[PDB]
Amino acid sequence: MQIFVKTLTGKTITLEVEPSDTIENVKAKIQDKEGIPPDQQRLIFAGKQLEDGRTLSDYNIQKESTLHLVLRLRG
Amino acid sequence: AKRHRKVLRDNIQGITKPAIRRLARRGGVKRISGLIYEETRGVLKVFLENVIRDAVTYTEHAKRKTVTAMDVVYALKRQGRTLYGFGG
Amino acid sequence: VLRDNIQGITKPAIRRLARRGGVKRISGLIYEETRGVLKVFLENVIRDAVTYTEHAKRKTVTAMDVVYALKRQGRTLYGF
Amino acid sequence: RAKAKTRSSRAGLQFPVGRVHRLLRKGNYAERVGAGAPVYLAAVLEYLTAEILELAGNAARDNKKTRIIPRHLQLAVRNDEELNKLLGRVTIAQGGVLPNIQSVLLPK
Amino acid sequence: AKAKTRSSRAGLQFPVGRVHRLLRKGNYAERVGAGAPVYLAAVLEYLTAEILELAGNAARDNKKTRIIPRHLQLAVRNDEELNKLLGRVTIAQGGVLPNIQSVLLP
Amino acid sequence: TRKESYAIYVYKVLKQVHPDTGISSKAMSIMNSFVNDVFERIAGEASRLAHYNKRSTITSREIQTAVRLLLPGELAKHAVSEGTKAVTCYTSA
Amino acid sequence: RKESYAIYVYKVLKQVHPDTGISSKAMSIMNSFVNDVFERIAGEASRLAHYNKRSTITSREIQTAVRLLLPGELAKHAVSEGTKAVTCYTSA
Amino acid sequence: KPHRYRPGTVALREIRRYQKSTELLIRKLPFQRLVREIAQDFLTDLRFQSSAVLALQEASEAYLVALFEDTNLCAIHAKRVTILPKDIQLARRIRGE
Amino acid sequence: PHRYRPGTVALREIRRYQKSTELLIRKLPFQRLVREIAQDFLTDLRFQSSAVLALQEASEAYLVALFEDTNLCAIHAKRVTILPKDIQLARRIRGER
Amino acid sequence: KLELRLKSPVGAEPAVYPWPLPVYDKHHDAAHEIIETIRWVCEEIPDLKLAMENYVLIDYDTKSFESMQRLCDKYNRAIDSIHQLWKGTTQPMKLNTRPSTGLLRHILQQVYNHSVTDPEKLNNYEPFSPEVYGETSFDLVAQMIDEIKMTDDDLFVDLGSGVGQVVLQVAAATNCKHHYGVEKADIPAKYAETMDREFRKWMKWYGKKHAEYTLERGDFLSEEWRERIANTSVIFVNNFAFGPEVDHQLKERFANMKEGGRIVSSKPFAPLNFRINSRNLSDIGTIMRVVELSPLKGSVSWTGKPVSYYLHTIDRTILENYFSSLKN
DNA sequence: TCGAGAATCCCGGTGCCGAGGCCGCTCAATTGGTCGTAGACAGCTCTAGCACCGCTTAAACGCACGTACGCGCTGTCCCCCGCGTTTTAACCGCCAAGGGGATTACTCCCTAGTCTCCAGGCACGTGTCAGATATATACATCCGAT
DNA sequence: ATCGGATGTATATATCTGACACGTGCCTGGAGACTAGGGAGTAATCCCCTTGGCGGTTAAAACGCGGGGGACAGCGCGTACGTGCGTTTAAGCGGTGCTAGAGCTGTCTACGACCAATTGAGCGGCCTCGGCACCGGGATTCTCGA
Ligand SMILES: C[S@@+](CC[C@H](N)C(=O)[O-])C[C@H]1O[C@@H](n2cnc3c(N)ncnc32)[C@H](O)[C@@H]1O
Repeated sequence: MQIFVKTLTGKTITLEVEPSDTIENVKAKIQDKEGIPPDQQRLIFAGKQLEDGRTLSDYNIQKESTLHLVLRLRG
Repeated sequence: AKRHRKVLRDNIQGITKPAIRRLARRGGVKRISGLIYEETRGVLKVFLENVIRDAVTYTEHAKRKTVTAMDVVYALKRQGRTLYGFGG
Repeated sequence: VLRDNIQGITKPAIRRLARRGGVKRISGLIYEETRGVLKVFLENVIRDAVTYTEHAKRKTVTAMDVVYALKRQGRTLYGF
Repeated sequence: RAKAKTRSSRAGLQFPVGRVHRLLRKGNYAERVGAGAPVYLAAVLEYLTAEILELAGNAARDNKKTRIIPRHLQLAVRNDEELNKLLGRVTIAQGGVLPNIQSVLLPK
Repeated sequence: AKAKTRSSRAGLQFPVGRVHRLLRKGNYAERVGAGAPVYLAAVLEYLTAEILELAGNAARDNKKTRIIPRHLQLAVRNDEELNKLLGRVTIAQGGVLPNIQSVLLP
Repeated sequence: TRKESYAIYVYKVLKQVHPDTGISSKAMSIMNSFVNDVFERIAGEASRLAHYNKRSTITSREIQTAVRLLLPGELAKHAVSEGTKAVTCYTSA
Repeated sequence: RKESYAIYVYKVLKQVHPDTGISSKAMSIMNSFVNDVFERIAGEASRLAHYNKRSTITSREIQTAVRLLLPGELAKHAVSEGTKAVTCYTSA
Repeated sequence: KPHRYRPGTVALREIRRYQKSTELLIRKLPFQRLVREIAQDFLTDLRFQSSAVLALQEASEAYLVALFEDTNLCAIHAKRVTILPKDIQLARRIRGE
Repeated sequence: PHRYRPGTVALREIRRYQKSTELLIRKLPFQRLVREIAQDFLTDLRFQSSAVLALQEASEAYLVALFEDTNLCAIHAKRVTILPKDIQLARRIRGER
Repeated sequence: KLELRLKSPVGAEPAVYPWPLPVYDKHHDAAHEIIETIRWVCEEIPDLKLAMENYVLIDYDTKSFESMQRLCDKYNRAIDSIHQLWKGTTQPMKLNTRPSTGLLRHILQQVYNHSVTDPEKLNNYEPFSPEVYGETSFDLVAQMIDEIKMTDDDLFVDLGSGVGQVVLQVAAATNCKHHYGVEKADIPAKYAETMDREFRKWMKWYGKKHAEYTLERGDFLSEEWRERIANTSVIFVNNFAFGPEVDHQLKERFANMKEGGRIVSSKPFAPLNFRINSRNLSDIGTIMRVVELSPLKGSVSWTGKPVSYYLHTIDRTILENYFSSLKN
């Protein structure tokens, strides 16, 4: 299924995913599409950030959701 | 009271005009034209700032507040013009 | 045995060397003073090179000795 | 025993820290070389070589070529003025000079 | 045996052991050799005698007996073979050589 | 025998600042002498700097005092603002 | 309790001009000059000790460094006094 | 009838009169106030033990004298007698700054 | 035929030799000069070739800087060409004589 | 032992003056202060200047007690007469009006002369250390206010308030919600505790409402102040002698700020010509723009030569543009 | 070429403070022993510096010829020196406070040194492609001419 | 300012090559854990040295007025040097052939770090006195109007 990730610049990116994929695979797909390294990505939805070891199904995310992406520095 | 550290400002005029003329007569010129008396002040300010900005670092490294004469001798040794007669 | 080889640094080569620096007309007396300056500089560099390569008791002036002899005078040379 | 992990990776550097340590000990610069020093020394050397190589690659890309040849290094060192006073007494081999003609010698 | 300093076997005047204690604890090498600080004291004594002879020679010619630093200044720069050792040294209380150019004379 | 160099580290740091431009051999020798010369000058200044205060351990402060003396008045700020970021991440690990 | 080179310079003065003394500020100048020449010669012998993979400054490296630092005239007299000093120190 | 020299011969008295002597030339206390004003930067107040101030005066006087003795050569080379700003700016560029 | 004005082939040689980076002095005269000047010291030297090339690069980078300085010192006299009393001024201001 | 009791224009809290005046430098007197207050309150409302022009002028007698006594005794009956006029058919001045620039400068100078007693003691510190003290003038802070237009939803935090005239000028200039100033060493903070009280009393005396502020004492490298730095709009630091050690830690703690924030400093955090590539992502310079202010005179009070001030901004779109244009 | 007058070296008298020398006295130089190892010396393989020879030709040489510039002269004006008079702050001597520079003692944690383990980096092959050379060509530049 | 001829410079493709990116085996220098001895850190105390202020004396800075020597522009001439051309010479590339000498390895005699015992060479404090700065008074030297 398609979901959207809304960044700050006005651009909306749409990825095709399944609810059972891990977040690492989502970050890898975004890295494939836009070239942004996975370590810099901090995804936020409904005031709660997502953890590396959990999945989209753990947070009750659904079809046609809108996610917010912010950029953070490297370490 | 008033502010701390009564500030010294606009003090390049200490190297006055006949003093620069005397310094010229050491070198072996005859007539000094009417426009050396700014360029000599510029060159002197550049040289004193370029020595003091090394002496202050050499005296920061020991964490003391007195710029001692050994620090001026070392900072002049690092630039190229060494200086005898002061213990270094 | 070789002698009188300062005439190898010929006239148009010294003109080319002056051309690289940004001059226009070379007058007719530079072709002696430039040979003099070159002889003084090469003597003052090789007199620091041969001592360095004599200290190791070998008889070849290798390139590292020339790099050290230029590092002592003030113009250090990279690329080696 | 733990897993062997090199000291260059612990600080986020790229130049070898241990090589700089073995050079500061054997070079007789002091009696004892502190452990906090050669990380800092490797970091300063790595910053200086990045600042030269960025301008060198920029001058190489400007002149329609992809290999950096030493003429590009000469055209990148002398043209900037903040890097001139550190290299103020070097003659880079195969160098050449900046393109420069004075104002008087041009024809009227 | 009787204590006898190392200067007396050298036939020198500068001390020998001070140069040894400076060359070891100045970190110029790891192991400082035996025959070297004698040679170093020798070259140092010859250099300071070569300066002080010209210093006193230009000190007696000016009708004084205390070597004032101006005599040292007029003794280094008037020579030619020592001008390339102190060639970038500014001796304090020094002054310049007496020099007027050839065009300025009336 | 095998001789030491600084080659493959310079080639590694080139790829992080440009994607696909490699250096020729005689430029590699030039950078290999340049890093050696800057390291020689910095250590040779910090040696005499740790000698005028009667200490004997060239610590992580002597390099920070010598770098603000050797390099000019613009590169010094970036040199120390990278050196502190190196040492602080070295300790906390 | 700081050191100086005062008393030995005062000793070597009497072997040339036996009726003249030197002032204080000239003594400090000679004290700095001997210090600077010793600093330069040992600093050149150190860097000559690393271009040959050795580690002992013996009595040859000082001679090869003195033939480089001093100019073309004084070097002959310096080496012809130094080798006499070491061949006198050996036979004792 | 009031006695007056030719303009251009008091200078060739002052040349010998200042080359013979060896006193300090620039006035002391304005120079000390200048060298305290240059180090008025770096915020932390400094102290300037007086032997360092006199050492700095000897060094900052022995740098202008060589500059004028070189710019005299640069001014004589242009078939003139006096000096002028475009000779100091030539000597400082040829010297290597 | 066609003949250029005097003073225009030089201002093309300026660009043609500043754009390039080759060596200028021919090799086998320079190597014979170095081998002949080294006969005054210790006898029967050998001169490994990379030292000769390094020495040539140094000997070019000396004269290019000397000519680029003496051109400034000759432009200062409101002349265009150079002359022996400009090299013998620049080499004295630089501090080698 | 007598006083020189004045009267305030609006409200009733008369400030007092003991007669042996506090000594100043060789040309500054408290008579200048009292005459300057009288001149500024005459410039405030013109009816008092109309009562001031007749029977007396601005000139004085400085050593005598009775002349300044007559100054106060005429000024007090003038204020009481316009109090009687103010209870007639006219309505008073509106209390919620912020003052102008000159009245603010005079009030700040008055509080700084009255509060601290021996200002030579401020130079007692540790050499070449973070503990060093250097004051910023009134004029550059006024240009700082008039440069960035701060709105009703901002927070002004002053890292290193010093004695704390900076937060006073900010709280009297704009109209934000709250303000903060934090400092470590106790010797300026003990003067700051009296600076607060004297500023509140004098801005009550002139009848000028300000913003809110709390001159707090703490240490901003502990974990308490990290979330409070990262929740704030505009930050005023003065780090000309902080060195590189705490500078990197401020570089780390600035990274969690919001969008549209601003940071000013006497030393630039990110350089002016900062290019961006695939190596220096770890620095904070990749996500901020810098711009140099106007190098005007009278800037600091440790030298006379002017220094720049490098207004920053947080703008996370440069990283987005670079990561979009990596693939082209 | 000679007189008037300002400057400068010279000669003798006078007081002063910075060198020469002498004396406690302490800590760095000197003697006399070990013991570990850097380096003098021998002996070996083999890189590369040297001398020579031939062929192609790019470049060093001699020369005619025309011209832009080096150079000397004259003339103008402008600006910088000499000197007298009037401010001003430099310098010397004295008095007084206190802060920082040097010092001593006493801990303690960073760092040389040793042994053990192993992967980071270097030499070697091997492919393969960035540009060096070559050729055809459009646009800019210099030079006569209008 | 406007225009054509002629020459050079840069811009657009084709092949072909040797120098560069890269993978593999492997050795030794880097890393990990542990222990011992001292250099650096920190606190307390003395006391010398830097700043601050004042008051008197007066050298030297500040300012203005002639006026003469020199900066600077214009002009005219005569050599010296740029530019091109025909004749000429070593520069350079390759190829062969030789061997002195760079460089590595194996010993091991001699040479210098290190430490306890000993003491005199050399450093600070304190004195005495004369070389030397100062002053004033003529004797000689230099400059400038006639
Ligand atoms: C340059 S002053 C700024 C004073 C005032 N805000 C201004 O701009 O004029 C820096 C101030 O920061 C304070 N400060 C320095 N280091 C600090 C620290 N580590 N923690 C808290 N305050 C500190 C000092 O007390 C000092 O007053």
